[PDB]
Amino acid sequence: QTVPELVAWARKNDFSISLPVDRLSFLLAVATLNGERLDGEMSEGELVDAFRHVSDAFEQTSETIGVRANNAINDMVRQRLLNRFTSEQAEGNAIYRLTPLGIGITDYYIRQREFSTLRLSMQLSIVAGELKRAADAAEEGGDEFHWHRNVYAPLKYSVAEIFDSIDLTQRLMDEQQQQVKDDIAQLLNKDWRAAISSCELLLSETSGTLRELQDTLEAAGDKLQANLLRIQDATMTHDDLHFVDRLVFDLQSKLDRIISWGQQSIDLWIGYDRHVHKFIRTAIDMD
Amino acid sequence: SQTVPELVAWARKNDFSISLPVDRLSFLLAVATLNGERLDGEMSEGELVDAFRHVSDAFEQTSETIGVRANNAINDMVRQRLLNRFTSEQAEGNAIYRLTPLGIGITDYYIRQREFSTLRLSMQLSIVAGELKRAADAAEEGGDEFHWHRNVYAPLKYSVAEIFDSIDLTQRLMDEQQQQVKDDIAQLLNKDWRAAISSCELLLSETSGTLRELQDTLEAAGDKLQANLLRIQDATMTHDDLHFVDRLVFDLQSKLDRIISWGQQSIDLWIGYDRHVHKFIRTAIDMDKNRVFAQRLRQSVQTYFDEPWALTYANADRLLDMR
Amino acid sequence: DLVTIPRDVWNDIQGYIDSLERENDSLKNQLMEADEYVAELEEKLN
Amino acid sequence: RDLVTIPRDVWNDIQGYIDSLERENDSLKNQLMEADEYVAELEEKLN
Amino acid sequence: VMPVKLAQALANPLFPALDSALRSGRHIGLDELDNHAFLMDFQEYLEEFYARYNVELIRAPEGFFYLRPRSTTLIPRSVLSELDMMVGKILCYLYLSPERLANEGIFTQQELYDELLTLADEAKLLKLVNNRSTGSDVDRQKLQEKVRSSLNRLRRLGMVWFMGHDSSKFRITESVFRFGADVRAGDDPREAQRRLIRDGEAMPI
Amino acid sequence: EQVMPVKLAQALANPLFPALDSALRSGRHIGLDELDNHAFLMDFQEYLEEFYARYNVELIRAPEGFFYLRPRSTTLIPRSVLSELDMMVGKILCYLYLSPERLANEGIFTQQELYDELLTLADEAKLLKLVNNRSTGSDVDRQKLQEKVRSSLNRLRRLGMVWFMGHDSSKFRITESVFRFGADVRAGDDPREAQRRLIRDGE
Repeated sequence: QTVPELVAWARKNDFSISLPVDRLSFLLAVATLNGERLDGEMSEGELVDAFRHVSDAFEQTSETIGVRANNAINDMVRQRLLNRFTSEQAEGNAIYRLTPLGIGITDYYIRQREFSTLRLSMQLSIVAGELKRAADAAEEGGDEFHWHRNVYAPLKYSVAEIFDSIDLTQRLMDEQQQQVKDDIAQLLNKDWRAAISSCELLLSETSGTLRELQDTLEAAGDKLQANLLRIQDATMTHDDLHFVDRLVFDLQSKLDRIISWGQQSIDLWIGYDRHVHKFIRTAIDMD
Repeated sequence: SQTVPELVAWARKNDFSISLPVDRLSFLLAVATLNGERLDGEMSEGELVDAFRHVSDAFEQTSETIGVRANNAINDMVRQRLLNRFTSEQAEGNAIYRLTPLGIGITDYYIRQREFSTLRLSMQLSIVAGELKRAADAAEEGGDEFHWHRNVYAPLKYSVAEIFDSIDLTQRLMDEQQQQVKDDIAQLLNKDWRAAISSCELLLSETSGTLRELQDTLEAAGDKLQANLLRIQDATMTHDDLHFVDRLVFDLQSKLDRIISWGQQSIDLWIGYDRHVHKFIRTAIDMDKNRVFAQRLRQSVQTYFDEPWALTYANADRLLDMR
Repeated sequence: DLVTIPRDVWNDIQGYIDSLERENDSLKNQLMEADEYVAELEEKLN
Repeated sequence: RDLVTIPRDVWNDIQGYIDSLERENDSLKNQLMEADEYVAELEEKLN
Repeated sequence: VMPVKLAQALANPLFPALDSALRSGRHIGLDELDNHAFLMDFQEYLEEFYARYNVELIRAPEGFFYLRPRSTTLIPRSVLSELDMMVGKILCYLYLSPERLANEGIFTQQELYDELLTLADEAKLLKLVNNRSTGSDVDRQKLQEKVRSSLNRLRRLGMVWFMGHDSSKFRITESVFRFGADVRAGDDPREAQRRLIRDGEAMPI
Repeated sequence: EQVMPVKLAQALANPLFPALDSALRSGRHIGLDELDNHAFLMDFQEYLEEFYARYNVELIRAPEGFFYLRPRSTTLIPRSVLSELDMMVGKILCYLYLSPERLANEGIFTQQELYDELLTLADEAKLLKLVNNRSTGSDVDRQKLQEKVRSSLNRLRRLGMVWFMGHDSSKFRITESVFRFGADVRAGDDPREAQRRLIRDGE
C-alpha cells in the first residue's frame, strides 16, 4: 500500500529544517544561556547580545548586527524552533522560549548522556510495578469509567513513555558502539603494535556490556509479557474493550522489537570481533 | 559586556550542521513511517531505496538518476549523524540502517501528534512523588557509602530529573497549543467581522480555565516535592563526603522553582492578550460591521494624491524669552 | 520631594528622548552633506 | 498597575533636556530649509 | 459671577497641566485615566469656558477629546504637510489590520515603512523627497529618516505612545480615528471633503 | 481646599480677560497705553500673581509700570528664545527712546533711521556672520540683512514694545516698555556710554 499521502501532506505544509553552522551555533548559545538564568525567560535584548557574540566569533560585519539578528529570529520563528510571547514590561518588549523541537535538538548536542545499566534497571523496576498495578486493577473489573481511568490511562500515558525511553537508551548504546568502532580505527591506524592491546581491551569491554544488557532485558521481559498476557486474557472476557485490546497488541509488538534488537546487535558484534581479529592476524602480526 | 564564545568556537571546529530541505525531510519521514510499520525493526538498504523511489516520484525528479542521487543523499545523512549503518554479514552493500536519537526526536515532533492532557501531568507527578518519598526515607535511615550511592544518588540522578524534564516538555506543548489558538483567532476574525465574536469569546475563556487548572495542580504538588528535597538536604548536611548529592539537590530545586514561576507569568500574559482582544472588538468591530471603512481607506490612500488636503489642530504661540 | 509617575509615562518619556536624540544626530549629518554639496557645486562652477 | 518614584532634582533634568533638543531641532530645520533655498537658486542659475 | 462647578474644577490641582497641554493641540485618549476622568466629570462647564476663548471643544464618538479653533479664534491654528497625513492614514490602517492581533498593538517602524511603499506611487513620494531621486538607495534612506521625523512630530500631538528604551517601536492610540473623517460618510469623498472644510475640520491645500 | 477667593472669580469673570490671558501667555509687555488693560491689571494684580504661580510663572510688574511674565526653569508652558540679532534690535530701540528729539518727533521714527543706526553702531563682520555664515560681504547680503531686520522689527511689534502708525508700516512709535532691554544699564551714568560699553563687550 502506497506512501505518497504522507509526502504530499508534508509538501503541502512546507515542513523543513535549515541550520548551517553559524545558525546552529547561535541556537546552542541561546540554549546554554537559557540554562543558567533563574527567571526562566529571556528577552530580545539578550538574544541580540548572543548574536553579537557569534558574529564576533565568525568575523562578520558589526554594522548590520541588529538587522541580521532580527532576520535570524524571524527565520527561527518561521521554522518553529522558538515561541514569541509579547511582554511590554520586558527589555525589548518580547519574551522568547524554546519549543519542543528546539529542546529535542539542543539537548542532544549539549546535554551529553552515556549508557548505564542502572538506568535501565530502574526503568524496568518502575514499569514493572506500574504494569502490575494496572493488571490488578483490570482483574478487579468495573464500569466503563473504571477501565477508562484505572486501566486505559496508565497503559496509554505511563507505560508507553517508559518503553520509548528504553528504546532511546538502546539507541544511545548503538551510538556508543559506533564511537567505539571509530575509536578503534583511530587507535590502530596510529601505532599498530602499541594499539593492539587497547583494541583487545575495547572489544572485551563492549562485548561484556552487550551481554549483560541482553540478559537483564530478557529477565525483565519475561515478567512484563506475563502481565501483558494477563491483561489481555482479562479483556477478552469483555467485547466492548477493543480500545484497550489494540493498545495491548501494540505494546506486545514494541516489546518484541526491543527484545530482538539486543540479540541482533550481539550477533553483529561477534561477527565484527571475528573480522577484527582476522585483520589483526593477517596484516598486523604478519608485518 | 564581555563575551563567552568558547562553545561557538568548538562547534565551528567540529563542523556540526543540519541541512534538511523539504525533500530530505520528506525522505526521512518516509523512513520513519516504514520503520514504524514493520515488525522486525530493521531495514535493508533495498527498503530505503524503495522509499526514496516513492519520495522522488512524488517530487517529479528525473527517474534515470535515482540510484546515485539516493546513495549520495544517504551517505551525507550518515555524515550528519541521523542514520547509523550496520554491515549485516550476509549481504555487504546491503547494511541495516537505524535512526539515532536526534533523528527520532525530529521525526517524532512531526508524526507523533502530542496533545496536552492533564491526566498525564497528574500521573507523572504521583510517580515522582512516590519515588522522592522513597529517596527521602532512604536518606534519613542512613548507611555506608554504598548505601548512599545505590539508594539515594542513583534514584535522583536517573529517575527524578527525567520526570521533571517530561513535565517541562508538557508545558512546552501547552505553549504550542496557545500559539495555535492565537492563529485561529486571528484568521477567524479575518473571515467575517460580526459572526466570529461568539467563537472568540468561547475560545478565550476555555484556554484561560485550562491554564488555571494546570497551575493549581502544579503548585499543589510543588509544595510537597520541595518539602521532601529539604528533608534530603537536611539528612545529608551531617556527612562531609556527599557533596555530589548536594549539587543535584540544588539543581532540582532551581528547576522546580523555574517550572512554577513559569505558569503564573503565562497566565498574566494571557489576561493581557484577552484584554487586548476585547479592546479591538469594541473600537473597531461595531464601527464598520460591514468592512466598508477599511476598503474605502485603502482606496483613498491609493488615490490620495489626486486631491491633497490637510486637517487642523490648535497650536498656541510659544512664550518668547531672552537669554 | 519625591514624584511618583506611572510606569507607562516614564517609558514613553524615555522612548521619546531616544527617538529625538537619534533624529537630531541624523539631521546633523544631513545638514553636513547638504552644505558639502553646496560647496562642491560652487567649486566646480568656478 | 505600577508606579515609579523619583526625586525632583532628577526629574527636572529630563524635562529640560527634551525641551532643549526640540528647540535645537527646530532651529536646524529652519537652517536646512534656508540652505535648500540657496541650493535651488544655484541650480536654476546653472541651468 | 462663575458657576459653582466651573469654579470648583478650575481650582483642581490637575487643571494647569491639561490647560497647557490641550492648547498645544494634544489629543487626550482613554489611556490617561486621571485626566480623562477629570474631563468626563466636567465636560459641560469646561466646554462653556473655552467657548469664551472663541474656540470649540469636541468629543468625537470614539471617546477622545481635542480642541478645534474656529475662524475668529483667539488662539492660532496650524496644519501639517502631506507626508504627515500619509503616515497618519497608514497608522489608521494598521490599527484595523485583522492579521495584526498577533502583535497585541505593538509595532515597529520597519513595518510602517515597508507597508507605505506598497501603496504610494514610488516617484510621487520621491518627488516630495528629492526631485533627482529615481529609486536610489541614498534617497530611500533619506525618506527613511524623513518618516521618523514626521512620526516624532505626530507623537508630540499625541497619536502614538513611545515604548521602552528603544525608539524602533511604538503603540497606537484610538485618537488616530480622526484621519478617517474623509471616508466616514458613504457619499462621494469630494463633497464630504468640502463639508469637512465647511465644518472647519480641515483646510484645503 | 479653598476652591475660590471671591475676588479671583470676580476677576476671571471680567469679559475682557480672555484676550489679555492669551496675549500675556505670548509674553506681550502689556503697558499703560491700553488704559483698560492697565486698569484691569491694577484692580486684580495680587490675585493674578497668585493664580499664575500654579504654572510656575511669576507675574512681575517692572518699576516703570508695565507688566510681563517671567517663567522659571520648570515652566509648565512652553518657552522659546529669540535670536541674538533680535536682541541687538531691542537694545537699539532702547537707545532711541531716550533721544531728546523724541519729544520733537512725538516718538515717530521710520525704519530707515533704525537700519542706519544698526549699521553704523554695529560691527560689520559680526553682522555679516549673522546674515549668512557663507556670506561674501557683498550687497545682496546687506539687502537680505535689511529684510531680516524688518522681520525682527515685526516680531518685536508682536511683542508689543512698538506701535505701527496709521496704515503705513513705514511709521511707528515707541512705548516705555523698551526698558526691558535697558534694565541691564540701570546705572546712573550716560545711557549712550553704557550701551556702547555693552555692545563693545558683546553683551
